[PDB]
Amino acid sequence: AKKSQLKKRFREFLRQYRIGTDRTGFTFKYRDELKRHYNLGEYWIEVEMEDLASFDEDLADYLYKQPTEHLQLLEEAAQEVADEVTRPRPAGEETIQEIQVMLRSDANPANIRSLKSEQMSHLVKIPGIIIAATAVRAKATKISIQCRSCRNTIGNIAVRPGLEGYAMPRKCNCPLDPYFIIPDKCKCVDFQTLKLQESPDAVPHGELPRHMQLYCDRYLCDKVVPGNRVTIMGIYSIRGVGIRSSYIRVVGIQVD
Amino acid sequence: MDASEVEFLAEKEQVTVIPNFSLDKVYLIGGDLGPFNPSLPVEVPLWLAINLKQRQKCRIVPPEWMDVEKLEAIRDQERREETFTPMPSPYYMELTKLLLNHAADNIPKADEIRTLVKDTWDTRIAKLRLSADSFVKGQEAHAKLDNLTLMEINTIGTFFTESLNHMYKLRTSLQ
Amino acid sequence: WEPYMPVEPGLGREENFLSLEDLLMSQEKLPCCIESGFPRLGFLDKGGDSDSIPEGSKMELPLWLAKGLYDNKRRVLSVELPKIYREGWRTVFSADANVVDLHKMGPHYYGFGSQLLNFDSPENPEIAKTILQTFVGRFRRIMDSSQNAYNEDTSGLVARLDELERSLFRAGQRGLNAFQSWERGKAAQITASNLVQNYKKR
Amino acid sequence: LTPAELINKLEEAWLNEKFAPELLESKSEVVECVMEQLNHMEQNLHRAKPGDLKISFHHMEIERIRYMLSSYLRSRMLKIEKFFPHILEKEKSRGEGEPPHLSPEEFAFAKEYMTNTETLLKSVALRHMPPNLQTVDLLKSVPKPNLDSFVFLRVKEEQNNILVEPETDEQSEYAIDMEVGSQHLIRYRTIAPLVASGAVKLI
Amino acid sequence: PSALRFHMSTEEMDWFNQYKRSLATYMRSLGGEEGLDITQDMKPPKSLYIEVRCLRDYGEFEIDDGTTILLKKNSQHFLPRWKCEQLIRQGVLEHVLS
Amino acid sequence: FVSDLRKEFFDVIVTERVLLLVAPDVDALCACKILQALFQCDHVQYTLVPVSGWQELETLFLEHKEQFRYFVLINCGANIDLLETLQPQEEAIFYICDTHRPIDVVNIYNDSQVKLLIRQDDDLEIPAYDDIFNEARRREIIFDYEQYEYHGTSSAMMMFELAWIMSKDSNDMLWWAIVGLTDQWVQDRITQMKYVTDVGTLQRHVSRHNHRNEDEENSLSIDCMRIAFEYDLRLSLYQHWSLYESICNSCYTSATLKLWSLQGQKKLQEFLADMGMPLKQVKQKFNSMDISLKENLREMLEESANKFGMKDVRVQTFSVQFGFKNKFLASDIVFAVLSLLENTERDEKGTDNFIKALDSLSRSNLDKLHTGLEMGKKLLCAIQQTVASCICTNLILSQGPFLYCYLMEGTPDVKMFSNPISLCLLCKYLLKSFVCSTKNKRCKLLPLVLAAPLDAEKGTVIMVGIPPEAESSDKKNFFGRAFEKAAESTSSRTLHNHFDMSIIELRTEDRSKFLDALISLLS
Ligand SMILES: [Zn+2]
Repeated sequence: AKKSQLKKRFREFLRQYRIGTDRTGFTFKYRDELKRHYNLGEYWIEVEMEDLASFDEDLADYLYKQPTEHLQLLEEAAQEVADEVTRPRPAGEETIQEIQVMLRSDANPANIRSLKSEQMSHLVKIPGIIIAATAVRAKATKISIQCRSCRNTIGNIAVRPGLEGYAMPRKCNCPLDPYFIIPDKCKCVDFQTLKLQESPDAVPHGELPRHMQLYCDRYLCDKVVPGNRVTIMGIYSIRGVGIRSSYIRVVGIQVD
Repeated sequence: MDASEVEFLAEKEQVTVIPNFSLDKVYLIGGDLGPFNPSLPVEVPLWLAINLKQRQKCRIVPPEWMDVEKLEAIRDQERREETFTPMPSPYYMELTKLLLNHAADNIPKADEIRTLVKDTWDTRIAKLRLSADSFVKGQEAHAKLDNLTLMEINTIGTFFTESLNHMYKLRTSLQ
Repeated sequence: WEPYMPVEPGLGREENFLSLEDLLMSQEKLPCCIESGFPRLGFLDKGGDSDSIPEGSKMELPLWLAKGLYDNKRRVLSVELPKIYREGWRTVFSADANVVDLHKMGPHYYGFGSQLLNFDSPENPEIAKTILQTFVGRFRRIMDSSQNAYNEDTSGLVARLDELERSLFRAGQRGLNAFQSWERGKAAQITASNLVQNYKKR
Repeated sequence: LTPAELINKLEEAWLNEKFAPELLESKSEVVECVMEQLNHMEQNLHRAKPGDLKISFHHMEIERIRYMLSSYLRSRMLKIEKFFPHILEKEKSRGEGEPPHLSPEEFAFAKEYMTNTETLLKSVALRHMPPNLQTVDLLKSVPKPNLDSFVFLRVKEEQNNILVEPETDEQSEYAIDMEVGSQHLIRYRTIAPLVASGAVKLI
Repeated sequence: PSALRFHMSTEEMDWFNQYKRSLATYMRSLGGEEGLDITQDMKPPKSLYIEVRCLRDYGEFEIDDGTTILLKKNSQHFLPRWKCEQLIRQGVLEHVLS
Repeated sequence: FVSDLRKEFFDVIVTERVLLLVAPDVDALCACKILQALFQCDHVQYTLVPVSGWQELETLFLEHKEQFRYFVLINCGANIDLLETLQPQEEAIFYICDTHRPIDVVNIYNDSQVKLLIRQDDDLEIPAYDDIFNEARRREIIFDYEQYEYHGTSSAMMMFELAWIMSKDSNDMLWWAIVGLTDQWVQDRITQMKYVTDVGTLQRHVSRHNHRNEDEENSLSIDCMRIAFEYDLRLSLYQHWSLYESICNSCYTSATLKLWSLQGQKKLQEFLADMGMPLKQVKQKFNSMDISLKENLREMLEESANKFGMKDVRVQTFSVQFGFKNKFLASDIVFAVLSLLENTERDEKGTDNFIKALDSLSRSNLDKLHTGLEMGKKLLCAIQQTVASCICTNLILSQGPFLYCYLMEGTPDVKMFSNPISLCLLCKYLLKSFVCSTKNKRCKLLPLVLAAPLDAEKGTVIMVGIPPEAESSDKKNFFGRAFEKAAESTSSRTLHNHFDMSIIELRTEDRSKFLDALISLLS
């Protein structure tokens, strides 16, 4: 499939990107950073967007327009590269941890009032000021279900990231809907929701500022407190007749 | 021992150059320099090769081990054995860095060579870290570090030895 | 090539006569009891009205004085262990050694703990074991923090480390920066020493 | 002995001196031979006609060897300065048949350094001290080499039945058979005679 | 320099002078004629001539040829390495790399 | 007049101590870089010292008149009699490689110290030796020979030729030669035909070096310099900031569309609409625009420019790509180096300004290059605002045959134009914009004389003048001679420190009489 080719291209980007000139020397930037972060205990990296464009313009162009699948492939590639760089791990740490990839770019920021409906499921960069936050709750990623009658088990079910659930099966494969989630067989991550307010100068005359709901996950939680000026990079998505609430899956924060 | 001194010990290996100037035999304190005939190979120490290339007076011939297939075989062998493995040269990292930085238009496929050497280096460094951790955890008094180059030792030295000294002092105090 | 080379402190039960750090470690006070009174020395105790310190009083004498006046006969002075080295804190250390703050517990933990072995006690075989196991348990995190930290503020990583561990952190950080500067081709510059630049700052 | 072997011996002495906790045996013969060769090569280079590339080659080689010699001598000087009293005391009780550890110039330098330190300390402080406390024994104040430090080594001549941690039976394996060309990590006290006899190289 | 000397005691100055004399005697004792100066050559050598740039005015610096060089700030000379290493280490010159 | 360079120039100074004197200009810096590369390759000692004006040149020669014998001068000291001013000795030999074509006659007819490296195959009308040196005919020849101050061939090209003869030529030297040629083009010191000929020559050299072959340039690693020929647009720094700002702040587009006026802005919006690019993408940074919009940008821009009266929107230039991300054009390097040379915030340590400008040209100081690029963007914006302000408020008065404009002290960004090159760039841009804007046919063929408050304390104003604009100008300027004659007639206090006689200083008090005398003389 094309997914394997895209994953291989992302792995090649991670393993082969270098910075510097032959007059001084060359240093691999993302492989070294991945090794250092994984050894330190922080499982994340900050991948710029101009670097990916310079390596492969098509790959960067597929991240500015279909961020979901391409970001998932990039995270899997980062996990594989991090696993191969630190292959002989000490006893007890054989299992490889999952890596979270954060994005950054130097583009001119947009406005909250400029977000049209055409730019849905696209990477956006909007500034603002945080005015609210919520308690750090839990969000599941891997779940296992079990039948109530015949106690059949279907494990390792994956749940999509963001404010999206998982429709449970009806047929038992034992009445209708016999499946319940096993409590202890669930892997969870951190989870927080913020509220971004339009900048005090971009607000037009004689009008109250507008707001926008944000979503933060894993290492992005507990990074911004109310009253901070931030620049947010995230995926515009949806959570009256046909009206749907829209939020922003945050994949990068630059506190000012 | 800083990395510059480890490079200083790696600037005495033998490499083949093809000069353009003409010169007769030179009697150096460490050996006899072969007759310099244009378009004729003459083996020289690595420092001389680097100086000649920087002064535009030669054309460095890549070493034998600097091939994609051989390096892939070495990398696959390294990622297979638990302990360290013999290397094509005792100064592979310094040789690779110097040759690929100072003469890359002569060496073909430099990028893949630099990408494979880095993988081998990363695997060996991870093995060394495991060795250090196991040494300290088990409170041992001896370790067999075979086939380990000087730069990889320099990476973690002056930290391993001092930690071991302090551990020994704290280990025999009641005696 | 480090120009200034001060005398290294001596780890274990023996100090160095010319070591400055060992000259400050012994200054730390240790609980003591005056087994035989010190006549004409009562002026040391401001609260005491008599000119002579009475027999049986308890004072927190410095470590050097306790070492000097100590005798196995225990007829001039007796030594009580500090709180950090008794069983209550030893069990906590045995629980997990990476969570404690060995900079507030004592700036010199290993050195003072080893110096405590000079005074005879029935708990020395346990104090030595506790110190050794603490070092063994805290080594790995120090190594990982020192090696894998490039161009980052290290004040957050050395805020819970005593002086020996801080020296090990400096060694690891200088062993990493040398290699990183070599790979980037900045190790081929003839540069002035840090002392010369610091003098120029003045 | 070809000059190349002399250079190799100089390099080995340099590396062995760098990693040793104590002051190793003097090698003044190699120093003198290298110095003589450099002195001759200076004039040999001076005579040559200007504009020749052989001038560059020989000058580079001379600069490449002088650094190694200077580094070796500097390491010896630093070790002498750090442990002058014990070194002098060992030199006083030197027995015939045992190789010397100090060249005569180094011995004179150590004497002068000790005299300077003693005179300065005496005049500055000891004169005004109480009469009872005016003698300081430098043999019990200046630190001593730590012969228990761990070192890296490469074996040249095979050695069998080497005892690791001879004073304790806690170690599971106490016997090590060193082969030829292998490298080990072990304390300096255990393998000091091997380094002294040239059977083991510290790298 | 006078700045460092101003903070030194007289006995310390005498000790410094005696140490300097002993060091010079040891240097001369090494080998024939003038001895090998251990203080110089403190880094592995890589090339004969190095590009340097002044950082302050230092009058004129003379070479063995009998000709001085006017050391003015922001000036560059392509001098040999063995004549400038001490000046670089003191802080009067700066090594310029390509 | 030196005919051979492998034997009469290099071999003479191989085993001596050279002293390089380099004038502050990008072409001179490129020539200096090539000369330094050759000297370091051949183990030749040298001393490099910055020289700014005639007085500094004389003082620096006096400082080192004894320590050195062989002297090399780049882009300075060729239009005047150096022997008379310096008073040298027989041993001293002066090698001169300067672009000024009105060479001094005395230096031309001399074999003692002045060995001119200037090529003899250039368009130079040498007067007869007997007529000058052997009487009214001599004065006639003098006036017919030194009338103008047109520049000549690039020094960097001569240095690259010298390196090529010795076979010690690399891509780094070819790039510096290209940068020198493009610097000459940007300052508008050479005609278009000469620029095209030089571009053809450098294209031949590039084709020689970059000998592309299958599996030889594919296995060839990245991070090796790869210069290529490109027929690119006429926009400034358009690959670093947004396309919109590049269009609004250039010289061809701003002048052609009259962007200083609102109707110009409307025409610009119509142009962008005709191209077919959203206003959002155009205002974003060039490195973040959509890929689809950048596919055939050159062709669509050329077509939509042709519709809107813009013809010469494509020029011939070169590029360079030494690695994954680094990629520049010659004009970008020219602007960055020029900005680093002339800085007002870094007015302190002017010698350090020269040092930074020289260091920025090496592939190991890219950060200084990026700061130079930012400073160039700011300079372009400032000159555009100043030109718009001058044109809109009608501060240009046709005082006789020549136009006169004076910058007020309170005018923003006036300290930037105290520097010579910035003042010249402002003068050319303002003249072109005014010619495009005005409707008077007579006024379209008139010169411009701009001024600026050089120093407030001493009441000195810097003055400059450029030849009248024409479709195919000869780049010949007579303003230096006229300025000198008017200064003598009025007994004015003027200084000619700069190597270009067209730029002189002048007191505030002597301004009016000097201007009136110049009007009378040019009448
Ligand atoms: Zn069921």
